[PDB]
Amino acid sequence: DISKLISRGTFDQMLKHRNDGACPAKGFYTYDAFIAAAKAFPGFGTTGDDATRKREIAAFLGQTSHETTGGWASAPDGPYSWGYCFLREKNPSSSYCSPSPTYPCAAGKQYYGRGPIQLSWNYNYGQCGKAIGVDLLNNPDLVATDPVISFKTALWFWMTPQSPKPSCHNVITGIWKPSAADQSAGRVAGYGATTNIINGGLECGQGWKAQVEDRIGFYKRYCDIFKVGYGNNLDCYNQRPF
Amino acid sequence: DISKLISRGTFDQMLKHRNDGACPAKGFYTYDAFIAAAKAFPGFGTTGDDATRKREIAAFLGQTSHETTGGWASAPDGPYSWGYCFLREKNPSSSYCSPSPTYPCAAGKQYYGRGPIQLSWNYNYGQCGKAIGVDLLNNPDLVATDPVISFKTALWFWMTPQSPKPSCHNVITGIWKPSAADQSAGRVAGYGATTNIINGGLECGQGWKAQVEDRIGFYKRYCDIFKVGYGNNLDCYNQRPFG
Ligand SMILES: [Cl-]
Ligand SMILES: [Cl-]
Repeated sequence: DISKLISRGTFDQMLKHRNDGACPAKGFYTYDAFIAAAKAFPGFGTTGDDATRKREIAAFLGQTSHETTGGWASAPDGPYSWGYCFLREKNPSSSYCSPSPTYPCAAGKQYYGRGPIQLSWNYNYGQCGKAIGVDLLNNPDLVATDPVISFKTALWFWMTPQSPKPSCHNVITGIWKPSAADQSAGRVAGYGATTNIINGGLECGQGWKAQVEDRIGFYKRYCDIFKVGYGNNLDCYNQRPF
Repeated sequence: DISKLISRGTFDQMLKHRNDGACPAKGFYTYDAFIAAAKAFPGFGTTGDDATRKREIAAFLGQTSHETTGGWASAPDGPYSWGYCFLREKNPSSSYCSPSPTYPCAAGKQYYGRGPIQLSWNYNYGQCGKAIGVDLLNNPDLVATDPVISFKTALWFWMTPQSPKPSCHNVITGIWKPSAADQSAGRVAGYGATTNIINGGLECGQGWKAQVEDRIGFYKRYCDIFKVGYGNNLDCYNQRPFG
């Protein structure tokens, strides 16, 4: 299991500011919870050669670090050391409720971003909770109050295809092979295509974005600590959204 | 005008951490821009008795401080000293485009929160822009690149009724008189009803909410610095949201 690819020491070096006084997530996102959650997701950081497995862990930690970042350009240790600072979306302007018989909503509950992937929407709390055997639809704040559940929501997101979108897993491990349509659309395997799965609509195929550069900075720093190459196609500026 | 009521020194004391290294808005929000923007909205901080004018300025700065706060519980000088830390919505989940004949969404543009009230949605950039003579529908990021336009969007929001919502201005000055329906819904004049106008659907009538307590914490600190009372009905925990 991934414990022997990423030690407690490596995890704490990567996420070295998450326990800062100014981080609302201080003490929450533990190495023990990450390792436990990973055991619940067969193939996570155990798919492919050693370099691919480390790139998967760096890609997952890089994208989730961006979603939760407390960084700023002049921050101590630089902006790519401030991952996992936040638990909950800042200043949500919606309840993130899209009602259906398929995807119900709970009275008074708000499905704003929580945990490492900033899991949002009644439908994702619903599907994820079903997959991990916890009722997140009626207890969505468990994603911000239970660290193993928190990580499982992010790993669930990472590991779960949402057609037409492949899983971030299948992309970063090279299991995903682009279709004729993807090729024509400039959608190519690598870290960029994980940005496309995560927030392509707002971030991809529209040229340079500060948010995409932030995603890449975390990924490169974590790859550097693992002593692995980044692979190719790190940005999605020239990829059509899935 | 309001520069007599709120000095540069008072403004900077209220917003004493906005220029700290960790605040993305550092250097952007100026006293001069606030005072300039306030001149485009007559009545703002010049409606009612002296204490009511100070409460209006404290309420406006308190609500906008919440929308842009960098505060945390252990923050230097307390969490209610960290207003105006942010300029743009963090990690927006949406482009905030509702296709409209009146307010067509502009190519590659995003209507995420900007400036002191975190103005959002093509239709609000459109209506606000029309009112202050700026094409914010096609140039939304002006709300984050010009400090006077930035303050004007927030003061536009503060001063503009959106029936059934009264203006925050009319609520805090006591011009707004609750209807029979408002009274049985617990909607009464004071700071709480400004929270209800601003985000009542998500924040009000649901018992305690951290975001409401934060809005009140800023308002009270600003009233303390002005040496004025808070008035009544500071929370909306037991107010039904306005339509
Ligand atoms: Cl396509
Ligand atoms: Cl009602």
